Amino acid sequence: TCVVLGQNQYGKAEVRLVKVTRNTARHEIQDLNVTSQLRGDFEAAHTAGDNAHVVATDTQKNTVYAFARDGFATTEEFLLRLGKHFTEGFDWVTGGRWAAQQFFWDRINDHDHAFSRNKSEVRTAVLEISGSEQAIVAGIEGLTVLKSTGSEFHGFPRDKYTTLQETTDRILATDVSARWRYNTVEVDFDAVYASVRGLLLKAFAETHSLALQQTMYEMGRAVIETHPEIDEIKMSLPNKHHFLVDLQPFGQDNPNEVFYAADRPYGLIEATIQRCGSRADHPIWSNIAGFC
Amino acid sequence: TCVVLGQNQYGKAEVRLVKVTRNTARHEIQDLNVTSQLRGDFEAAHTAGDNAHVVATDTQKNTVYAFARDGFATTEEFLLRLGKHFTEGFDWVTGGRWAAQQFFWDRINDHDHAFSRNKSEVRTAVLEISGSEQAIVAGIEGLTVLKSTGSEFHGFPRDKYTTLQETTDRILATDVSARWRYNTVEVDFDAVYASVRGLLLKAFAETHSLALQQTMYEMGRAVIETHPEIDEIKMSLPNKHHFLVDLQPFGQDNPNEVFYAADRPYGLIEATIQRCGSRADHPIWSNIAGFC
Amino acid sequence: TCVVLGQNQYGKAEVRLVKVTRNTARHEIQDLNVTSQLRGDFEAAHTAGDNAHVVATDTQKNTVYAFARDGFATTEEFLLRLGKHFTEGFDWVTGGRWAAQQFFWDRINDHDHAFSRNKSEVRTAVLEISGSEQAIVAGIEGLTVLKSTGSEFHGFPRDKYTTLQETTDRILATDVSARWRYNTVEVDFDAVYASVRGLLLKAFAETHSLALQQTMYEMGRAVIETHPEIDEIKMSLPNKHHFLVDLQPFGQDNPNEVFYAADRPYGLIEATIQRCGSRADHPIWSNIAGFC
Amino acid sequence: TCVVLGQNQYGKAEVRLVKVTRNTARHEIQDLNVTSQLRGDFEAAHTAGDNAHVVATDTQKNTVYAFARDGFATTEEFLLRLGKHFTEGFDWVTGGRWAAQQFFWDRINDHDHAFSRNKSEVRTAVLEISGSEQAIVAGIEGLTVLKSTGSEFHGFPRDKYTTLQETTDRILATDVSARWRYNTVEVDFDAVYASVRGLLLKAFAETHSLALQQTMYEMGRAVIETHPEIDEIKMSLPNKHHFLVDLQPFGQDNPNEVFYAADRPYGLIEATIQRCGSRADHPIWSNIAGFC
Repeated sequence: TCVVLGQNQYGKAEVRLVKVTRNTARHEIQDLNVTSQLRGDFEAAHTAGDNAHVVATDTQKNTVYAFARDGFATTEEFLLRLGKHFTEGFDWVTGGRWAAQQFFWDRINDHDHAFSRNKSEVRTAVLEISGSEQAIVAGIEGLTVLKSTGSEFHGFPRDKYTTLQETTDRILATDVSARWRYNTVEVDFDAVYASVRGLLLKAFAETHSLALQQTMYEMGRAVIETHPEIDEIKMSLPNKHHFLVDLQPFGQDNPNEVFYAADRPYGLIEATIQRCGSRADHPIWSNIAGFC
Repeated sequence: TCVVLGQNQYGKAEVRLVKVTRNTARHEIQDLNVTSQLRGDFEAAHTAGDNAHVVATDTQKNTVYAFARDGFATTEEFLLRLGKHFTEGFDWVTGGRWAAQQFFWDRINDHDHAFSRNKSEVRTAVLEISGSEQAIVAGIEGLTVLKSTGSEFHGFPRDKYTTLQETTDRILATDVSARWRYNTVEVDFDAVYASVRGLLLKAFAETHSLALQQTMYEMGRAVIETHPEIDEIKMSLPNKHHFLVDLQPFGQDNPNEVFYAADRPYGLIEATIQRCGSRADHPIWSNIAGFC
Repeated sequence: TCVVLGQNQYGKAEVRLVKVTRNTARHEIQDLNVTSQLRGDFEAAHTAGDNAHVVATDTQKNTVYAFARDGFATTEEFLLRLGKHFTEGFDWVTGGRWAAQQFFWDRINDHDHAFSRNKSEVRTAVLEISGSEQAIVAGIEGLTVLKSTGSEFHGFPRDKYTTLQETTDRILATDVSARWRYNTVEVDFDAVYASVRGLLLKAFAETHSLALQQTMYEMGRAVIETHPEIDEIKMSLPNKHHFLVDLQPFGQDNPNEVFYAADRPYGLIEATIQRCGSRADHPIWSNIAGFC
Repeated sequence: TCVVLGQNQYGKAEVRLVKVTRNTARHEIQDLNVTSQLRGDFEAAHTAGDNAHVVATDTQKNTVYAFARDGFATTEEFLLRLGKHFTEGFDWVTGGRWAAQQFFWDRINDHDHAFSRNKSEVRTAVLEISGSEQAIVAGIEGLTVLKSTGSEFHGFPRDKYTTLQETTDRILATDVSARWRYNTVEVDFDAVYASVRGLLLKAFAETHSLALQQTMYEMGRAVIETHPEIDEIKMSLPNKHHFLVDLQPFGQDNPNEVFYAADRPYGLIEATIQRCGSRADHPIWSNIAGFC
């Protein structure tokens, strides 16, 4: 039997970094969960256990903290520095994947050095280097939203396994997971993150939803229309079901007030909204959620 | 050998409830995770499988939703109504434990019916009824806070196993878990919750910490001194370590800027702060964290 | 306003320890998650930030690993050594709480030094020292069991909020969480753990269940009747509902075959089975599930 | 600005299914977590809220349970039945992705209808249909393994950020996540699953590891050489670090006995092992870990 090494990558995952900026009395906090993985010629490491090409995962971790000493303006720019370092510093390293989760902190009553975690969303960044190409995908996850009315679902086809009732008034609730790919690295990454977040919240709240597919489409369209530097945005939105409870056996009516919030199962509506004519299949999406 | 049924309680746990208030166009959301457990004469249920006294856990669940239809001003008042219902409605039920987690929602851009989850803290309430006595413990959990300076740890004894270096400047980070026992049910539960939350944050931020014990003591003291309706407050604070990274092997210094945020192990500092002369060990605390 | 420090304890939680025994070619693995907390005179630590009495949590951790170097026959005996060390080594330490989770490993094809995790149960031990008294509570958690028939629930009272249908055939599924208190430290801890585990599984499987209360009672009774060294056993059993799916809308019957395994809500049935005349409320149970 | 709908899929995720086989005294349990997603012409659903093509996610769920009523020989054959149903039954549905997690149960003391969960591994299956082409990827996850010796790491390059010491004796521990793509569906999926699991464990245990890359390569080679029906296998192996504790400050040596099992960070070593001449990149892998 003939065996060959295919797609592979390796490194150090979930390096927890906190960078305190204390040049003045008003401190700043940058809180990251960083993953560094390299791609290139690692044939002999796999087939013979030859580690001559294996930049140690411990070394990748050390590089994260050493680079953090210098500071970094944004999460994306920190990842860009790491990826350029590894691809330019090792002849057999031809690319890789560097990703981070950014955790937000609010000041406690605007104190200089006292903070509380904002857990209501997590920011993400994924950078993939392939030779001279650098591709950045920023994102938001864990942002839970809900409309208590202004959502309908009707006109769907019915087969012998269809029992779902049509409705013109229902709760629509989801966890916004969204990732958007930049077509350039020359981006004001923090300002675009704040803008995209506001656009997604606005389009979710203000669209009269006939389907979560339609809501998601309007969210993506609002992003693409406002940001030339973004080629496409992907969203994965669970439909977190709120079932109207039958109170009639207890002698009561339920005028869209009392709901059971189910855990599982849940709708899972996923879509890509792209600028007309842009690249259909960027390679970064192949590993954006993981290798396997 | 002789065997006997000891302490027992039973019911339905984690009933997820959403109550929408839509009498006007400005909707309100109340989002709870409710547990109902009964105590009393359940001997024959255990020793013989005689279910004559076993009010069904399904029935307790149904009662949660049916009662929710009427509305409720606060989480505590809803639990009080449930506990009164079960203890007065069944002769063999002498008490129980009713608990809820309250999840907070903010409006999206002040919209009437569009909301986003505030995940940065979870409110709790536990009500225990014993005969004619009832006790309420309110609480907060999941609130993560951090001081980037203004924390010291020195003067600790040094035994054969002590290697930690004294310091006058370190990060102090914790997850605030706090539960306080009311001495009366005549409380503005929402206003006291908001007050206690603010007091805990303020005392954490403003105390120059020589020990996490001291910070916690000042937090509890601020609560007790401001709220006559509270007899005691228990806190459990992990010390979520942020280790100063050694960058000297790389030719760099680390002036309290670059930190490794460790997962485990962690310090766990726990204390009770009480009003002088108040009850020493109320029974409600014995099962506040669970039965076993 | 007069404030006083009440019950308090502090230490290092979740110290992950792996002890390899390699005196011979056949290696052994002991895999523990250890928590060490001290009790005594810590007044000045809380009220003034005086750390003269504060044995550092880092020191407690170091003590765990240093003691592990000597080896230990069982988890309980390792906790006993730690607790005796801290209570005898510091005049102001009068007691404390030491706990561990033991994770089980199986050999891979009976190899000397290659193992795979047995994740189907986690063993627990909690030791509390109070002056000269040493109290040990051993336990099992995470053991999920299911009977596909041989379970009934009928004869329960019906109020206006009761809609549950009686049944003579249903699935009974639970997560066994069980903790038993020894009345002596002179115990063959591994052999009793193996016995108790077998007794609980046997009583679950072989009891024709008219109620989860009855099943739980029989499980505890088998333990108490077999083990003179155990005074009492507490169980907390979720009723993990498997709902019989209604397939009649699709033209099909469902003869107890197709089920929906719900996440929440769930029954939560909790009880104590004790040897007649034994102590009613040992203080260790007050903190067995946590401080607050 | 012109906007276009790109890649999209939708359906019902995490349908928890338990199928009891009880036509005779010896009951069998099949315990699945099933996800169904459709692909095809859903343009008007997104751009206009026209649901004429939207087979309801509730309907996909109902189909899971109705089909389960007939029984199914393996998880893969159940997914194949679902995918064939949806792609043939709706003209505008051109394909999709159906996935399942299978949870294993063991008998309690060989009882006919009493079981306990085997939590030590989770089986997975993913089926993708595109037009007339289909592909099945089976897998295993959550299987934790450990070698206490027989692992080395040396010969790696040393840059300015490298501090790791070479070693010839260390612990190697990982969580086996492995997914293999079949080149035909005419197979005994249960027998191949058991075979692959055994081969992976054996190759992990018996390879003298000079690198986790090498161990992973040998595990994949062992699978490819014995299974002509498999074209390729992907693995993602964390290096779950067990650090040799420094006991020298305590006057003790540590001859590879006492280890600290760290949570994060960890090595993450990922590779594909393919049969020579087989398809280099199969589209099923682009979404195998999620959409985004």
